[PDB]
Amino acid sequence: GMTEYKLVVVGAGGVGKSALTIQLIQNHFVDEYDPTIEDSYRKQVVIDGETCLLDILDTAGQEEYSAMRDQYMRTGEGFLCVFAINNTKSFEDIHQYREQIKRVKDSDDVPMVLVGNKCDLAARTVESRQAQDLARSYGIPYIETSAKTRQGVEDAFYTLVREIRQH
Amino acid sequence: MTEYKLVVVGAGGVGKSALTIQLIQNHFVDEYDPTIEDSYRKQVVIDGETCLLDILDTAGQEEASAMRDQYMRTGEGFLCVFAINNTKSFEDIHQYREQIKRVKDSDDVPMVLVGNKCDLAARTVESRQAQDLARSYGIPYIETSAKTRQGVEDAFYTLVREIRQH
Amino acid sequence: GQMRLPSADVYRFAEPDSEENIIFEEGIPIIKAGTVIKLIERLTYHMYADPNFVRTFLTTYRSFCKPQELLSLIIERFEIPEPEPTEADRIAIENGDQPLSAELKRFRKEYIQPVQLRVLNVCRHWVEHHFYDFERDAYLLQRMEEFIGTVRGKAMKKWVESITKIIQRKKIANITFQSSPPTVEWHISRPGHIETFDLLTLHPIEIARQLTLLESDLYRAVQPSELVGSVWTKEDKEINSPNLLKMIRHTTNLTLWFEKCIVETENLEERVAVVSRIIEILQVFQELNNFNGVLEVVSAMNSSPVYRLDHTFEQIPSRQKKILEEAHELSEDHYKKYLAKLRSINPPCVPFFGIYLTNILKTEEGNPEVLKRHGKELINFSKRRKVAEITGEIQQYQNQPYCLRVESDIKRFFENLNPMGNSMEKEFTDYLFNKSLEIEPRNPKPLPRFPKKYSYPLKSPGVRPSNPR
Ligand SMILES: Nc1nc2c(ncn2[C@@H]2O[C@H](COP(=O)(O)OP(=O)(O)NP(=O)(O)O)[C@@H](O)[C@H]2O)c(=O)[nH]1
Ligand SMILES: Fc1ccc(Cn2c(N3CCNCC3)nc3ccc(Cl)cc32)cc1Cl
Ligand SMILES: [Mg+2]
Ligand code: NA
Repeated sequence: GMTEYKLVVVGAGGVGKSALTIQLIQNHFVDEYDPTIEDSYRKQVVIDGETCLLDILDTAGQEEYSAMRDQYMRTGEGFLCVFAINNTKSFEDIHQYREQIKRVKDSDDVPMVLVGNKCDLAARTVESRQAQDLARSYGIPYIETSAKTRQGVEDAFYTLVREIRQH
Repeated sequence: MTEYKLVVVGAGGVGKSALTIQLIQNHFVDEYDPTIEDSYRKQVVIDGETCLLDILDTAGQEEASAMRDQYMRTGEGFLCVFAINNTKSFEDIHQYREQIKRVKDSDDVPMVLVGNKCDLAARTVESRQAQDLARSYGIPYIETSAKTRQGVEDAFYTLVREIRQH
Repeated sequence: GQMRLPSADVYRFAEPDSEENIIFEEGIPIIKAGTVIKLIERLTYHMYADPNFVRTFLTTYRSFCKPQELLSLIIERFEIPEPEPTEADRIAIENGDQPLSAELKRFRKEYIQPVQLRVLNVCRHWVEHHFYDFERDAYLLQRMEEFIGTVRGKAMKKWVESITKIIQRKKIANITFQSSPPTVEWHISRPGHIETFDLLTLHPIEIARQLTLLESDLYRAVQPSELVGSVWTKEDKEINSPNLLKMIRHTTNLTLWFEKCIVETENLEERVAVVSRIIEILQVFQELNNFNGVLEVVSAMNSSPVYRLDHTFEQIPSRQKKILEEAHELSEDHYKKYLAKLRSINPPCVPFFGIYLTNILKTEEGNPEVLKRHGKELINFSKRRKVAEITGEIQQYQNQPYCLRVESDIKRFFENLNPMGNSMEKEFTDYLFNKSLEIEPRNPKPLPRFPKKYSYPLKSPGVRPSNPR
């Protein structure tokens, strides 16, 4: 019946990347989570009037298993490439994540979105103009999200689904 | 995976902890550190079925003797351990047997009688005397050595089988 | 009737339970949240022992209480005032008779002695299983030694004297089996000839056995201190999680070595022999329940350089295709079949650690440290229980040792494996991908031929073990 989209979250560790999927899949209005629960990473949603199922792979915490990235990325139809807006290194990592996705998927046009994540109150070091310019150079959308207020979270995932639908 | 709550009871120094650590870690503990209460978990396939053993290792010292009801309520089967070179520990078995029956309000509690330290030559409790007691309880008797591993798996896994058939 | 308690003014742990200080989950109660005072009261409760709470608490408490403060609180818990004589006791004393002291004796037997013994059990577990607090804070250790060494009175004496000795042993700080380990197997490389050791010259059975011993030892060395607080992801990860990182880096190095062995074998027939040998090693990993090793192989075969080698895949025997496919299926659907298989096998095993890491991290990140109730902030203990359920599972699989003999030279060979050399990661993985493109070019470029590189027989000895007398 309904379409299932396999989405993969990628990006540097240690800077709050996991908050994006947790806040999406969460009981939006109760701050609670058991990731061990069968289908704590599947969510039925309605995007532009069309019901679909999101299956989200977020291997947050496994970043040091660098030789597994190809295997994990291969499972995805669309990718959220996430950096922290107060961690310049995580932003500089984005280019290599995108190159690796293109290689694994053997395509120069893989559905993906760039996500700038605000994970704390430490001072921002990546300005939105820098990230917009990077996203434009790649031809992909840019979404900024808060790891605490859920702002931008739906927009990030729904924008990616639209990129898949319009591929 | 079925979970089984096993409890190891008996007089101080008979080898309850050494038996448990041999089962869990394949290691013999030479030290005598009196237990207050310890708990262990073990995933193991027994008769083709995987289960999870929760093993409660209890205090044998008499100074803890007023604190037993709380663990006897939780346990589903009991290893009743004495040492075959310690006749007083054998005489203490019946006190544990009777307390378990009272707390669980049952004449039919899964139990195994264990005569530990069977690696030692200087035995003072004869196998026949222990076997007679076990028969009077309706339970098996297994001699063990936490030092050599003799009988250790047999004792614990026999108790699992008696919980499974209960 | 229930025993009367000290006044909560002189003994803080006698305050009544209320929703302002403790919340239970919906036959002992399970705590959802509470003040630190209430958590310590229930950690050392007079009515029952809770050994899984002791482990949970001692594994996770540093997220809400400093080690120095925990020790102060359990010493405060230990120092319980005794009740004054009752009216009946008073009347006996006024007549020159000895009082019965029934209420005093009951309070000693049913409140003081169980609480004090359970405080000592916290101390014993703390020293035996969480000694890193004392390694990192010498003054904390001094305070613990002084507390234990000044407990008076005969009811606790056996455990006080024992704990003193345990501490002294921990400051300056053997396996028995049901059977003999199997005989070490040899192929082209013979014992002592380490210079010839390689993927195809060692026996594939013994490659899998020695990697399993190595990977089991790495798995067994990871302590919960390297996991709680998600510290392996933070800036001080090399300080706080060294055994975990060593384990992961071994896994990464072996995966990269498998990829390098494959793509640097340019002759197609030889490369098929290399991949077939790796799948045989995977078969033995499966037989040994070394799931880390299984996924090391699967990760290599799904890497960008190897996955695209269609001409190599075509020549792999059908039975080996099926072995690799069923290993790959363990990881599908968020490791559904892996998780079921891990929970069904008979240990020893070597779990894949990455799932535990993701679940600990997401449990930490996805649940609040405190719950706000009736204007009070209560520690969210349910969150810590969930983390300790994961660390408890990890520990359960760390207990069982493998009945396999170490071969010191083969062990050293795999310990010293360094496929990347002095190259950086991007450099090296680009090199592997360029080799893949060289040996099997993208269509419609023709497939070239390449010379053989191995001078010894490529035929595998197989992975069924042999047994001479
Ligand atoms: N020779 C031999 N010694 C054993 C055996 N089992 C235990 N011991 C020794 O007996 C002593 C007491 O063992 P332990 O396991 O601590 O006994 P326990 O019954 O747990 N004592 P407690 O009730 O105080 O906790 C230790 O020195 C231990 O090495 C055994 O099978 N053989
Ligand atoms: F020699 C090899 C070379 C490449 C592969 C990659 N690969 C394939 N390929 C099928 C043919 N088209 C490319 C994908 N199916 C697989 C199933 C499971 C796993 Cl883990 C890897 C897999 C495997 C071998 Cl055996
Ligand atoms: Mg003991
Ligand atoms: Na920065």
